[PDB]
This record gives sequence, structure tokens and C-alpha cells, in this order.
Amino acid sequence: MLSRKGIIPEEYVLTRLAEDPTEPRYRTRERRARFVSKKGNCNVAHKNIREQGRFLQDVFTTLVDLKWPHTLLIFTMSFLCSWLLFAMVWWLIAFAHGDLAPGEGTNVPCVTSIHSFSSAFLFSIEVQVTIGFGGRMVTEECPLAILILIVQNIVGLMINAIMLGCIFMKTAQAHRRAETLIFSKHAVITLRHGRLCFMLRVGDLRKSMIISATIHMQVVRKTTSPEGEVVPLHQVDIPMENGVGGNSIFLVAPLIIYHVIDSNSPLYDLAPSDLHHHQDLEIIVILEGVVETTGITTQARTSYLADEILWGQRFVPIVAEEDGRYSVDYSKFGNTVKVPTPLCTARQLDEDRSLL
Amino acid sequence: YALMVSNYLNWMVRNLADMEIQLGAVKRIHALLKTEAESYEGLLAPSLIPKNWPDQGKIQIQNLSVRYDSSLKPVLKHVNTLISPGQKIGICGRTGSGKSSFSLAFFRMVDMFEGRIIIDGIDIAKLPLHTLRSRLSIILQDPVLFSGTIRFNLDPEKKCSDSTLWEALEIAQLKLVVKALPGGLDAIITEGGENFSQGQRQLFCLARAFVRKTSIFIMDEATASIDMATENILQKVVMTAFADRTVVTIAHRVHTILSADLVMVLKRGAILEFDKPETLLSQKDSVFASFV
Amino acid sequence: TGLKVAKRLHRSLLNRIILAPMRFFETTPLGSILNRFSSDCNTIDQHIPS
Amino acid sequence: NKIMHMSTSNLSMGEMTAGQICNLVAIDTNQLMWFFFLCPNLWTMPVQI
Amino acid sequence: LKQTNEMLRGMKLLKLYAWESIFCSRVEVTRRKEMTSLRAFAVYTSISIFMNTAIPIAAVLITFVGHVSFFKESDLSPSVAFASLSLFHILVTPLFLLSSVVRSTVKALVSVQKLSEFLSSAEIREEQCDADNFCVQIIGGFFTWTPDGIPTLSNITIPRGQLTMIVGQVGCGKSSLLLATLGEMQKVSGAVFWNSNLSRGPVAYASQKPWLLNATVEENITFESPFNKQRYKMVIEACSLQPDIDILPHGDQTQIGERGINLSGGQRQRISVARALYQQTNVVFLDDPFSALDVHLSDHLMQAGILELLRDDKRTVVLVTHKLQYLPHADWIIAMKDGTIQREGTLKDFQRSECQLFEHW
Ligand SMILES: CCCCCCCCCCCCCCCCCC(=O)OC[C@H](COP(=O)(O)OC[C@H](N)C(=O)O)OC(=O)CCCCCCCCCCCCCCCCC
Ligand SMILES: CCOc1cc(CC(=O)N[C@@H](CC(C)C)c2ccccc2N2CCCCC2)ccc1C(=O)O
Ligand SMILES: Nc1ncnc2c1ncn2[C@@H]1O[C@H](COP(=O)(O)OP(=O)(O)OP(=O)(O)O)[C@@H](O)[C@H]1O
Ligand SMILES: Nc1ncnc2c1ncn2[C@@H]1O[C@H](COP(=O)(O)OP(=O)(O)OP(=O)(O)O)[C@@H](O)[C@H]1O
Ligand SMILES: [K+]
Repeated sequence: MLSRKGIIPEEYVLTRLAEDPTEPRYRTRERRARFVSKKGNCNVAHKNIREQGRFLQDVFTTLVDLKWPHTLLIFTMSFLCSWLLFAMVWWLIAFAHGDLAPGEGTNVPCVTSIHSFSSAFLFSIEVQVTIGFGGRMVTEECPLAILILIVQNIVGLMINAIMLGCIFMKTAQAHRRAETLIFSKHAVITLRHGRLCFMLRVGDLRKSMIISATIHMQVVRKTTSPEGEVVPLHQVDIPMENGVGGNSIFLVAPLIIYHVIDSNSPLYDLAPSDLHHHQDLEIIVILEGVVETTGITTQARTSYLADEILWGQRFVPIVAEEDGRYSVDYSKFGNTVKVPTPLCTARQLDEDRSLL
Repeated sequence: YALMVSNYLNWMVRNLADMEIQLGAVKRIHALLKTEAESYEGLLAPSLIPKNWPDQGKIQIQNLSVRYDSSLKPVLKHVNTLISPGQKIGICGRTGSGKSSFSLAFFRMVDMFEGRIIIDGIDIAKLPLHTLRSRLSIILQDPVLFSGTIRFNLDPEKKCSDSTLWEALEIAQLKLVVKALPGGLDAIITEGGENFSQGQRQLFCLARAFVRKTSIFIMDEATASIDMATENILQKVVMTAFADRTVVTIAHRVHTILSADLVMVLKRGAILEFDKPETLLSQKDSVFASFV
Repeated sequence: TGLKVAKRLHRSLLNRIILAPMRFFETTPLGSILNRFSSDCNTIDQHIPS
Repeated sequence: NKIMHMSTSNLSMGEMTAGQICNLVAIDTNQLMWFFFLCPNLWTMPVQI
Repeated sequence: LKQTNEMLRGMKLLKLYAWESIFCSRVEVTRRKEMTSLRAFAVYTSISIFMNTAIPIAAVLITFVGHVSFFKESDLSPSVAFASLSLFHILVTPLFLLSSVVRSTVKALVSVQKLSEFLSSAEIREEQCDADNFCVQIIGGFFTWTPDGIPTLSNITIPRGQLTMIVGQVGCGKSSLLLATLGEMQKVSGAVFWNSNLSRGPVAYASQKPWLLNATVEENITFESPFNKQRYKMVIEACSLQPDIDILPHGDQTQIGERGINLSGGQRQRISVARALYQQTNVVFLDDPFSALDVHLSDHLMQAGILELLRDDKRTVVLVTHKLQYLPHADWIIAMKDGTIQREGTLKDFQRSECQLFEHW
């Protein structure tokens, strides 16, 4: 009616090719998916999962692990609805017994001094919360009244028990939902003691240190085996080059997670040519451990891409020895500076030792 | 009115989107109108400074400088040369940095950081671009014919003379074809020039001489210039040159450039030595080596 | 108003192209010129007034 | 699908060129498409009137 | 639009010729002729807008005037009048749009009729209706172009690693024979057998008329094939397309082909035949790569590419070309004259016929 398409012409057109616009936004998006995010939020599509049945315990568990403002709303609604539901049925019993009827001293009501639904709401509040003023109270010979009083008390006890349990476990567990572990955005490959080393920096933002910190580093690559095996995300564990060869690390001041790339190390063939963004060469560093205060084991994974690895760079020294204590300049924590270093391949570096 | 509010609001939004889409068409055309224009006409007195038509074919150069892709202009830098009427000043140099240097700068349709060109004493640069090109016959490289009146393709819009130019052009090339051409004076049905060959358009370029009595030819040979067609082209050109014309030729064909009175071998904006026999091919060790 | 604007606008566009330099034709693709001269012109000619 | 099975004879390529067949897809199919858009309205409009 | 596209295609010639002003006037005159027709569109669409915008008003005017003044059936109560006014709006949408429905139905009938005729047009022949290799055995040889009416081709009679070369004149059953062999011609009688050793399998093709897509240079050459660095470089060197792809503004990514970058007949023929070599199939069919090219040395480059490919793959190659540079050397010649096959005559067997052996050399 009020549209330009009152009659559609549908006439053919002859417009020559003009594809590329001024904006390069059409081809600008070229990001490649990663199975572990920088912030440690791994995201892998678990598509086509067999439908495991759902149980009411999952809903109950979801109540326990809810947030603080949501828990207050759930329990306030639970308390208010419980009082309101029982006030409604209290009103029914009084109505069905003639208590709500106009004044008559002959009969004894099932609940004394119950007149309107407002009194019924107040009576349910007094019974469930156990205030029990006594102006409105239960009487005898009304078996339904005794039965509902038992039901309301039993229901009130179970509701209160759930609230205490939910509150009790909230303070215990929700305190351990904070991740104060920071890695470096970009890792480096430097030349320490003559041997190439892949290094990254990790620090602790909480005064209480992580007890028994274990570090796990894994190279993820679609490594097709020479025999014919093909695996999309094969994980190769990498040693730590620690003082004892173990995975224990002390976290007081941030340190460099340096691993010497040797023949055993899969990074023996690492090159800046294969350092581009579209190369399947990704490092995963995981520092597990238990925080002393609470006792819950904590994990903080991080993923380093080839493009996020800066070849031939050195981490800035951090800890300055002041007169009394040690100064940590966390502003320059993950800042890497260049240094004159060999830029060949660690596999090709074996020739330098052979030549010398 | 409340009932109709619903559909009114929907169609106001829908038509607004349509106008937003269709107002981008005017935006695109305004971008096209924002393009620059070089020069409508020059700054000179049209009374006596110019002449009716340069039928001589003599050009004078005063430190010619050419420019294209202003970031770098390695072509035709401070080159000075003199024009001899009726001769064949061939131009053929490096394929990459010396082939189309002089050709681009000839018709003033390109930039020039410096330079000074005068034709027979009149100021070529100071004269209008259309006025300068009105009396400068040229030749093409690829066969292009404007569909429509084929006579209008050859004869000018003014059409000062029809039969004389028609007969002279026929004698120059394809006398039987031109005389027996069913198009005639009108020749409206060009049909994209399927009947005509590649070299036929070159005669139409030469028709400008019979059209405008222009001595200077801006020639160029490419796109399967056969030996027989070139010989017919050469025969017409030398006949015209003997009477009044002046020949200027630029091509990469070795045979066409070999039979040249002079040479203007250009490489990266530098012109090699010019001598009478093939620019002294026997003595020179550069042009002769590349020739074979 | 729509019809006379389209008639006036087309003439102005063509008169601007004739003044174009040689670098403009050698750099800008012909398809873009044809698009702005055919598709854009058709909309203003027919659909823009409606 | 009929195009794949079509014959490339001169009569089948001159009388009905590639442009004619391509134009049919553009113009004719769109016309049939729009009829199916308006088909329910064709049987309904008399009811409203 | 067709007139102006030809104008702007020859920008350099028109600009240098100083004929842009004269040719601009011709385009302007054509637009002036079209402007009269545009006037009708604009003038008569105003009537459509006016009729749509003024019919409901007129209907309301006559209804209320007639009911109140002339008929005087009853009073004009607000309830009945405005309920009827809303009914006028609701009922005037279909009363106005029913015309477009009828037009759409009429166009649908026309469109379906045209599509029905297209679906019942001529159709190609249905598939599957001691060489010791992929061979072509022809004995009967009774083919034709049109399904009926004056059959022309008759008595056609013609392994792997065989550089067969049919030689003949223009119109003497050369390209038609190859097309008939491909299975795209009409069969009258005979029995053509396709033997598959390495119903027919994939066949490379490069017809006399070059055919190109509108895609990148590599995309046009690949023809939906995986990119091979050595293979892609090898073919372009044989075809000498390196200078031609370099002059392109994008290099090897320009929109080469129809509705893309304009080219020349010789360049189109070279790239068309180049794609056939890249196909790398059990058989390769070619049709006069140098017919539209006057190249003197590119034939030698083609010979080097053909000989290298023939040695490497030994794929059957039928190079039907009229080039007299490699005609009698090591080629399985065969002559079909005046729209009829004559004999599969080898180089030694041709001297027995002694028809036109000396013409080539
Ligand atoms: C003096 C009075 C005092 C009153 C105070 C309170 C009295 C308490 C009495 C004790 C029994 C009450 C049961 C309450 C259960 C609370 C929550 C609970 O434990 O549920 C959990 C279970 C099972 O259910 P589910 O988890 O959803 O199971 C489905 C799924 N497969 C899963 O396993 O996750 O448990 C269930 O939920 C039970 C499953 C039974 C399934 C039957 C479906 C319909 C139930 C209601 C109708 C009963 C049948 C009709 C009876 C007619 C009688 C005339
Ligand atoms: C892209 C078109 O897709 C559509 C398709 C339809 C279905 C339809 O009958 N359409 C035609 C009707 C015919 C008779 C003109 C039409 C087109 C434009 C504006 C309004 C209308 N009339 C619709 C019926 C009621 C009055 C107005 C609806 C809406 C749309 C839409 O998303 O715009
Ligand atoms: N002073 C600091 N306090 C807290 N977190 C820090 C601090 N310095 C670095 N980080 C953390 O370390 C990581 C990167 O370390 P780096 O020193 O390179 O910081 P950055 O380059 O400024 O990082 P970003 O761009 O992520 O903010 C990030 O997760 C960042 O939040
Ligand atoms: N597609 C066709 N449909 C019908 N008749 C055809 C067709 N192609 C060719 N003909 C007819 O058959 C004759 C022989 O055509 P054919 O293709 O065999 O010639 P040719 O010698 O291969 O040609 P060319 O010089 O193009 O390679 C033509 O002269 C024409 O009369
Ligand atoms: K209490």
C-alpha cells in the first residue's frame, strides 16, 4: 500500500564487476581458533555428546553454587512463598470450619482468633518462623489443623536446613573462585648459557603463595606419525630444566619458566620462519597447586601461539635489592627487550658445537 | 487512526531503509563528480598566436621533461631533440623502462615536472589541450572501431569533404573494399567492425591527414602488424610524406625500426646516439647486438 | 521533481567525465565507472522518486 | 540440470543463446517466485473484499 | 548503456583524438530520445499514485453524501460512520492490490510456459546408449549435427601415447569430427567404442573458440584442480604467459575472461589450451591452438611443452592444427576431406596416396 513495491518490475540489469570496496574489513577477519584461551578459558566444542540424563541433584547443586545476590533472592522468595502457601491453606481450613464466618461463641475454631487472610498470613509467619505470639493459636478436635501444623513445621525445618547448608557451603567454596595468577602475554626464545631456552614469566597477585606449585608445559600440534598415524591435537610434554628436573616451582617473586630446547625437546626444529600466526605450533603452560589459606587445588592454564612467541628477546630484570627488602616493578613484568643473539634454528645450532 | 498506526509505523521504517539504500546512489555519483580536471583550455591569445593547421611537421624542444606516477619519473628527463620534416624518426629502446616513454608524453595528456614544446613556433603547451590535439594526427596499437556510422568513424564530425576524402582514403588502403563497402556515406551498421581487419583502422588514423592536412604522424606498430600490411602502410606513408607529411614512428618490431633515417633508442629516460645508418649500427655494440 | 533532477544530474555527470585526466582512466577500473553510470543512474531515474 | 543435458548444436545455441537462458533464470524464475509470494493473497483477497 | 560502454572502452584513442566532445554529444542525443519515454513512466506513475491516494477519499465522499442527503436512510451516527470508515481502509488495500495480483498471475503463466518450452528442447545423446590402452575404435561412422534432416557426416573411421594429428581444410569435417568423438553430436548409425584402461573418462579439451571463466589467472588455469607449484609454473612457461600475467595490475589474480579483463584472441587461445595441459588426464584433446595466433616462435614453445608432456605422461593427444612447422616429422597424420574421412595414413603411408604431401614441405 504505502510501499515502493506496488508493482515489481523484475527487469534484468547489466552491472559490471566491482567487488573490492575501500574498507578491507571483508578480509580483515582471519583469526584461527585455539583450544585454550589466553585468559585460561579453554573452549572446545563438545559436539554430538550422548544424552546423559539430568537429575534434580544438578538443580540442587546449582542452588548451592549460585552467586550471593541470587542466593538472597532465591531464599527470600523461598521463605516468602512458603509462608504464603501455608497461609493460604490455613485460610481454607478456617473457612471450611466456619471460623471466618461472623461471630458465634458456641463453636471453637480450628485456629483461635483467626478472622481474615491477614491473620492467616500472620499465623503462618508465626508458626513457620516459630515466633508464636499466641493471640492466634491452634486448638483441639480439629485433626486437619494438627496435621497441617505438623506439615508446616516439617517443611519449615527442611527449608531452614537447606538455607543453612547452602550458606555454610557458600562461604567455604565461593572464596576459592578467584584466579590471581598472571602469566606473560608473549613468551620469548632466548640464548642462556649457550643453549636456546623458551621462557615465559608467571607471578602471583595474592600475598599467600601457592603451596606445591606444579608446572606442566605441552606442545600441541597436529603431528602425523611417520607410520601413518594422524592426530589433530597431539600433546607432547616438555621438561622444565629445573634444578632437579622436577616440576616444583616456588612462587614468591615472578620467575622465568625457561626450558632448554634440546634434541629430546620437540622444539629442536623451531625457527622464526615457522613462527608466523598460521603455524600449528602452540605451547600450553599449566601451573597447578594448592593455596595455603583454603586448601583447594588451583589451576591456571595459558596458551602461547607462535605469533605470540617473540624470538631472540630477553625478559627485563624485575627484583631490585633495596636496603631492607626487594622491590618488584610489576609494571615491567611481561616486557621483553631485544638482544643480539643468534637467529638460526636450534637443530642447525648443533653444527656450531660440532664446528667448535 | 490508532488501528492504522501499526502499519504506518512499519512502512515508514521500511521506506526509510529503502531511501537509505537508494540515497547511497547519489552519494556514489557525488564521489565521481569530485574528480579533478586538468585544464579546459590554455592561456594564450587565439587571434594570431596559433595557426589553422600544422601542415609542415616541424617541432622544437627546449629541455623537455615528462612526469607520470609523480613518486618517480624516470622517463624523458631533460631530453632535447629537433624534428626534421618528411623523415622517419624511429623510437625503440628498453622494453621495460624505455619503450613507452616518449609515446606517453607526446600528447600532453601526462604530467610534466618541467619542459617546453613548441610546434612551428606556436606554443604547444600554452595552447588548449583540445586545440593542440585537434590538429595532431596519430595512430593506434590495437584495432578499435566505434560501433555506429562507419563513415563517421573515418570522416570527422564536421565532414568538410566527403567524396575527396573517401576516394583518397580508399586509394591509401583498401580501394576496392572502401568503394564496394555497402555502408557508403551513412555506414550506420558497423556491427562492431567484424568485417574490417586489424590494420584497416590504421588507414582511418591516416585519414586524418586527408581530413585535416596534418603532416605529423604519431605512429605505433603492434598487434600482428604483418609485413605486407606494413609495406602497404609504408607505401601510403612515404607517398604522403613526399608531398607534405612528416613521419614519427615508435614500435618494438625490429624490421619496422630498421628502415629508419634516424633513431631515438631510449633507455630509462636516456636517449642513445643517433646517426644516419641505423644510428651507426656497425660501429655501435649496443643496438646491433640487441637487433639480432 | 524526481524526473527533472535525474535528467539534470545525468548531464552533469557526463560533462564531468569528459574533463577527466589520463591517469584517472588508467587507474580507476571501468567497471566501477559503469556501475556508477548505470546502476546508480537507474535507481535515481526510476526508483528514487517513488 | 537441463542445461547440463542440453545439446550444443548451432540451432540450440543460436536461437537460444547463453544470454537467453541466463535471462530466463533471472527474469522468469523471479516472476514465478513472486507469484508464489502472492499466491495465498490471490485466494484470500476476494474473501476480504 | 551499450553505446557508452564502447565509448569508455576506447578511452585512450578517444581522448587523444580530441573526439570526446563530439562523441559525448551523440550519447546526450540518445538520452534525450530516451527522456521522452521516461516522461511517460514518470507522468503515468503519478496517475497511479494519484488514483491510489484519491480513490478512497472519493469513496468516502459519495457514501456519506448519499446516505445523509439523497437516500436519507438514517442519521450519520458516529459509531456507524467511523466503523464504516475503518472498513473503507481495510477494504481498499485489496481492492487496490488485486490488480497487481492478476498481473503477477499472468506473468506466472507466461514464465511457466517459457520454462516448459525450454525443458522440452533438444537434448544431447544419453550416455552409455590390440591397442592395450585407452583407444578409440570407429567402424560405422554415421553422425550428424541436427537430430533430423539432411545428415552430413558419414564413414568416420579412426591407443595411448599417440600424437594423432588430423589435417584438412576449413569445413572438411575437422572440428565436427572431434566434437562427434566427444559424444556431443547426434548419432544416426554405427558403433563408436570407448576403451578405458587408465561411457568415457575425463578428457582434456580446448576448443577452437576460447572459453574462459571470470576468476583469477590461477583459478582460470586450474579449473577446479588442486594447485601444484611445479605444474602451474611449467604450463605458463610453455604458453609464455609470464609477460602477460606480469602486465596485469594484480599479477596472477586479475579477473581474466568474459565479464572481466578484456584480452586478445591469441592470448585467450594460449590460456585456453594451457588449461587443457594442466588437466593431466588419461587423454588430451586439442583443437588448433595456433589457429587464431600468428606467433612464429610460440609454436616452438608449444612443441617443447607437448613433447615434454608426451614423454612424461604418454597421454593420448589429438592435436588437430594447421601448422606446417611439425607436420610430417613424427606425427600420426590423418586426412578428412570434403566432410568425409579418407584414411588413417601414416607418414610412410601418405606417400602411397601422394595427394598433398609436398604442400607442407
Ligand atoms: C505427617 C506428614 C508430614 C509431611 C512432611 C514431609 C513428608 C515426607 C514424606 C517422604 C517422601 C517425600 C518425597 C520427597 C522427595 C524430595 C526430593 C527427592 O528426594 O526427590 C528425588 C527422588 C526421585 O526423583 P527425581 O530425582 O526427579 O527422579 C527422576 C530422575 N530419574 C532422577 O533420578 O533424577 O524422589 C522423588 O522425587 C520420588 C519419586 C517418585 C516418583 C513418582 C512421580 C509422582 C510423584 C507424586 C505422585 C505420587 C503417586 C500417586 C500417589 C497417589 C496416592 C493416593
Ligand atoms: C520482499 C517482499 O516480501 C513480502 C511479501 C509479502 C506477501 C504479499 O502479499 N506482498 C505484496 C502484495 C501485492 C498484491 C502487491 C506487497 C508488496 C509490497 C508491499 C505490500 C504488499 N502487500 C502485502 C499484502 C497486504 C497488503 C500489502 C508481504 C510482505 C513482504 C515483505 O517482507 O516486505
Ligand atoms: N602490574 C600488574 N598487575 C597485575 N597484572 C599484571 C601486571 N603486569 C602485568 N600483568 C598481567 O600480566 C599479563 C601480561 O603481562 P605484561 O607485563 O606483558 O602486561 P601488558 O602487556 O600490559 O598486558 P595487557 O595488554 O594484557 O594488559 C596480563 O594478564 C596482565 O594482566
Ligand atoms: N555446430 C554445428 N552445427 C551444424 N552444422 C555445423 C556445425 N559446425 C559446423 N557445421 C557445418 O559443418 C561444416 C564443417 O564444420 P567443421 O567444424 O567440421 O569444420 P572445420 O574444418 O573443423 O572448421 P574450422 O576451420 O573452424 O576448424 C561447416 O562448414 C558447417 O556447414
Ligand atoms: K522460637
